[PDB]
Amino acid sequence: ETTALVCDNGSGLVKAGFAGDDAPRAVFPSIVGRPRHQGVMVGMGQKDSYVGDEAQSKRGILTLKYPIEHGIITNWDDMEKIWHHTFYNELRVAPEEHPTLLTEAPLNPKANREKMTQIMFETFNVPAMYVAIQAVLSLYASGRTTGIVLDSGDGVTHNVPIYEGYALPHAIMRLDLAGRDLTDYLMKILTERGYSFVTTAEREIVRDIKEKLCYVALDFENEMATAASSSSLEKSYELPDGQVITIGNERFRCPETLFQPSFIGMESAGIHETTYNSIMKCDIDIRKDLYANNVMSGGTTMYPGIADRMQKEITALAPSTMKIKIIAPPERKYSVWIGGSILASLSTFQQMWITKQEYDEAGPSIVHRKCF
Amino acid sequence: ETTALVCDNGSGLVKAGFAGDDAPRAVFPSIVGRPRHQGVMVGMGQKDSYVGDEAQSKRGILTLKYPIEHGIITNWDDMEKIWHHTFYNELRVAPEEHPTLLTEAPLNPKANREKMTQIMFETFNVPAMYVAIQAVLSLYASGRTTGIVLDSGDGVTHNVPIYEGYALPHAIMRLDLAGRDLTDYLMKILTERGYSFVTTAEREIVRDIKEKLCYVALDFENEMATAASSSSLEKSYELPDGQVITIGNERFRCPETLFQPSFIGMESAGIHETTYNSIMKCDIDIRKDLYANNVMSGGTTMYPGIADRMQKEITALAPSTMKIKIIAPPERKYSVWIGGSILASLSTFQQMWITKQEYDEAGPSIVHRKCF
Amino acid sequence: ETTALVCDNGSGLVKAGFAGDDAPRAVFPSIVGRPRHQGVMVGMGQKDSYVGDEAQSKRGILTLKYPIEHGIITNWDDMEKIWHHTFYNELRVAPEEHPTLLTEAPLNPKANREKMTQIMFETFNVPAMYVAIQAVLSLYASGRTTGIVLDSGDGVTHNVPIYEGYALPHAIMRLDLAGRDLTDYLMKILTERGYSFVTTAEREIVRDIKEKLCYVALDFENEMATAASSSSLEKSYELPDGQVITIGNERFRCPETLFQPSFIGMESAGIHETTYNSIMKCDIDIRKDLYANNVMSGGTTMYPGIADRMQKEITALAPSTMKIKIIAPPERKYSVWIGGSILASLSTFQQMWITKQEYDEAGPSIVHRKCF
Ligand SMILES: Nc1ncnc2c1ncn2[C@@H]1O[C@H](COP(=O)(O)OP(=O)(O)O)[C@@H](O)[C@H]1O
Ligand SMILES: Nc1ncnc2c1ncn2[C@@H]1O[C@H](COP(=O)(O)OP(=O)(O)O)[C@@H](O)[C@H]1O
Ligand SMILES: Nc1ncnc2c1ncn2[C@@H]1O[C@H](COP(=O)(O)OP(=O)(O)O)[C@@H](O)[C@H]1O
Ligand SMILES: [Mg+2]
Ligand SMILES: [Mg+2]
Ligand SMILES: [Mg+2]
Repeated sequence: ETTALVCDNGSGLVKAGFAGDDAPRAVFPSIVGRPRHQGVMVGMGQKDSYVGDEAQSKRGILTLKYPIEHGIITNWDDMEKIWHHTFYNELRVAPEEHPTLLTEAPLNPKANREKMTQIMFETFNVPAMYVAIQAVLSLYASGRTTGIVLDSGDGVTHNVPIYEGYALPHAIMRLDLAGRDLTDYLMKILTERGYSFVTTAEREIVRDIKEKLCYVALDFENEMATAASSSSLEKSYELPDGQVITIGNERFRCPETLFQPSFIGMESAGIHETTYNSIMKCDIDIRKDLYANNVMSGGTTMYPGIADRMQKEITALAPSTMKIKIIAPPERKYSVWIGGSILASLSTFQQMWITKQEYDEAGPSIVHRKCF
Repeated sequence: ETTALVCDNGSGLVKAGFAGDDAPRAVFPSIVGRPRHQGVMVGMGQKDSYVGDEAQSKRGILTLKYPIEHGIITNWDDMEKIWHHTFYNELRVAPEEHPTLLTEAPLNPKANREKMTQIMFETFNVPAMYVAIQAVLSLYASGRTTGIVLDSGDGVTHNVPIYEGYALPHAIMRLDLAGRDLTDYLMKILTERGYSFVTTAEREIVRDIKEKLCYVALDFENEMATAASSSSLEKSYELPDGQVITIGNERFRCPETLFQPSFIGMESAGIHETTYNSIMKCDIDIRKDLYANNVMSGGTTMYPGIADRMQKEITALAPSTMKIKIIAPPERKYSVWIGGSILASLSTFQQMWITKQEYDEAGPSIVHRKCF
Repeated sequence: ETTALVCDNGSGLVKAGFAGDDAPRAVFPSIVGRPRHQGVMVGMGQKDSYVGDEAQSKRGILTLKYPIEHGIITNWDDMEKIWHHTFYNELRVAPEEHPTLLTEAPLNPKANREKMTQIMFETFNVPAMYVAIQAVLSLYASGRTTGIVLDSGDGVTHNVPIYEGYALPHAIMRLDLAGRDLTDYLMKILTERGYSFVTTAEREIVRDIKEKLCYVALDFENEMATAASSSSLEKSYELPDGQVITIGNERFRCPETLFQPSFIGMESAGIHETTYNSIMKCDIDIRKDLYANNVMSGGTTMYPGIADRMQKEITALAPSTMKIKIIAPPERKYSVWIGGSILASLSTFQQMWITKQEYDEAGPSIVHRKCF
């Protein structure tokens, strides 16, 4: 095929474009927004739903919903709006002409992948499609055939060990804590300095505070003490409406939830201990090359100082007789998409698409025998 | 010592008294009022501020300011008048002798608790003090150690899940909608029957209408349809000056803003979905016992029919396989003060006070290590 | 003496009682749990650690730890709590007074048996004690002196060939796969139907889903084809909180990990191949009588159909010329404790105890010369 789509149908943000390009043609919020107020002006574009950057622009009059929660599509009537928008509004393709790579977290419900397959063949009529694991696509962007990938988006953090191009599915870890839970935790702790952000539209203002100002502190208890001898670690943000909020230790106490999940009251290992536990579930001879090829992917891996702390923490867990290396590239915000754009372009991948002809003789249950 | 004080300095109404008493010694509006008109009579007790029942009595010539908004003290020089009035006028104590239990809503600004601590030790010179969460105190009055507490006052509604004595602070919810927002909404919908209530003194008249006549409809659309075949659900109230107002569906459409916050334009879950979401944020093993111990507290829970509406709605959200029970005691107007009167009286609590000697070696920051 | 104790301190279930009783006096989870949330109800039985049925009862607010992993005591400070609980809280004996039969898996670390001896003689001051192999104790409960015991608990599966009362230790097999690995795989594969169990208390919900509903298929690929023409093999289970989960092929696909360990990603023989390998490591004359006397033991041997799958699988490996019989008593859940109660009650065993004198002249190293 000349061109195929790769759609990274992520939680919170969707990345889309053509296989063989080096970056997404489109990136926009994975949001559908609906009016919450009385419409009074006739003779106007009174539209019953907005999606992506349209919903983000009009958000003061909208309730904003994400159809994807924790990497699982929880609203299919609105996920069809996000895929319709993706194909017809800023890729501006005919889906009937282009096969599509699609993207999923490990350990998802099987019904998610089946219903994602059924919609692509029966609503969008694609020639062929395939659903790929986000952490396998991250090694394609990095150019590896071995590494443990820590992929962390808006809804899920997951670890996938790979060695010599074989995955270890018994050692895959999933953690329902990534960018949305950090945004919600920042809304919670910003209340303690006096700022109430409570609506779905204000949740997007706090996501921008988090992205602009938050960081991961190399030693948290020393940083907490450094912020008690105050004013040096503080920054300020200017809200829509032009009011300013000053922000202090909540600037690094927020991303620490990744390393201390008990801040959001959940009982789990932190992301450093989840990467270590996943390496220690692997066969002993591969562990040396996994510690040396520790790949980071996805937007929740974009905090300043997170790779320095991930190296510090895996180095304290692992035996000191060997070298941990953290491979967090500057474009890792898109490595799942870039690696899907590599996979969908390979000549040896063109045999692996599920085709329309192969779906309509096997039903949506085809997707489990033909995809990892 | 034989007595501590306990003060529930809530929005709208202060409750004050001695630890181990059965009910508050003093209960009065959390109001300061100042003359809005020209004094002309020389040779009189002409006075620059009135507080509590003196403000409420003289209100026809006053502008009334509540110094607490949404559970946050917004006017500290008037809050010092309210604590001065509390201690010296109708408790008629000397704060220098009595340690005082104070009370706060969850998810408050930290500056509120610090400045309240500072006033208690540096302005009122108390021997010791503590700040307790209003919903944690409500279980002591109820005699539970497990339950989800809906507390709803004049300024704030909040849900605190507790199991076997442990709070789950991830599952705590705060909603900035309670009895003041329902008074302001009743003022607004009374305009549509042709009564204009607009001054701060008239807000008290509409608060008295809300207290005497309003109730929660068990099924709102059936009660709207009932009141449209009118005159059966209508009641009358006699204003000061003796003019009678007749009031109809606005009588139950006011309390319905607790279940439908969109009536006052705010995008949030009603008190039933806020309680159910707080139970569902808790660990799966405790939910069965939170549903059976759903405790209601504060004056905004005093409406006729709210326990029945709230049981009906949590029963519709919960799985049909188990028994929701709602514990709305008749003294729940005071269950925060009654609970604080138990707590301050316990022998095993006497280690927990912040003492003056421990404050003046740690500053007002002490209240974040000794209090929840 | 009148009575010894016998304590089968297994992984995740501790069985305890007196020699000559017909069944364990006490059975409880081999668990210690500590609070993970914040204590707010002052003046109550708040406590820093719960053990056994207290921990299993309060588990919604606790993180639950097992101090035995794969038959090895990994946390001695919490194993001392379990032995203290066993003796004082529901045997309610004086350990100073009764000699104790303890129990162990074969091919354990020698430090496990030494430290277990040292704790018994110095923390619990016992008169005398012994450590017996769980599989040898399973033959006493069966009335045999020859058989091969397949014992499978929570932590470890092991085969021990015995002929005319002599063990063949070169033919002993150990397999660090049993009931916990099956629970942890059921948590993994329930995720693919959309139920996410992840906390240490949700591991106890998935353990009951496994115990109530899981079973062993006689022909796995035929049962998989039977569950694909669905609904006949599905069952439903009600969780705490009253939600119901339906479960289908994951019902028999969980126990198949015993026959296909590659499901949990480990390279090993199944329990049938391990039993056949253990028989084939024995001398050629004894094999006829081992095939006729396969003894099932421990709780992971309790699935419906496991004895029929096991007899079908050993019959396919063994020569067709001779009788495979598998002996699977309904009391096999306790046969290690039952046969420990027999051993501890024999008049000929009363000279085989390690005594306090014989320990305190030889150190904890005494246990290697006097036990198996
Ligand atoms: N510079 C940044 N710092 C912190 N967080 C970021 C940054 N950029 C993006 N994010 C967060 O990454 C999350 C989603 O990124 P992405 O990797 O696209 O996830 P998904 O694949 O689920 O769409 C968002 O919640 C966003 O807040
Ligand atoms: N019988 C009643 N019916 C309806 N509302 C009431 C009743 N009694 C009191 N209220 C309302 O309760 C609110 C405050 O009660 P309270 O629980 O003391 O709150 P706070 O703790 O904020 O002072 C007031 O706004 C008042 O209007
Ligand atoms: N009826 C049953 N079906 C399946 N598994 C069971 C059943 N009863 C108990 N088990 C499992 O047996 C395991 C432990 O049993 P037990 O033989 O006491 O082991 P241990 O000796 O290690 O305590 C537990 O993991 C439990 O889940
Ligand atoms: Mg992603
Ligand atoms: Mg109150
Ligand atoms: Mg056992």
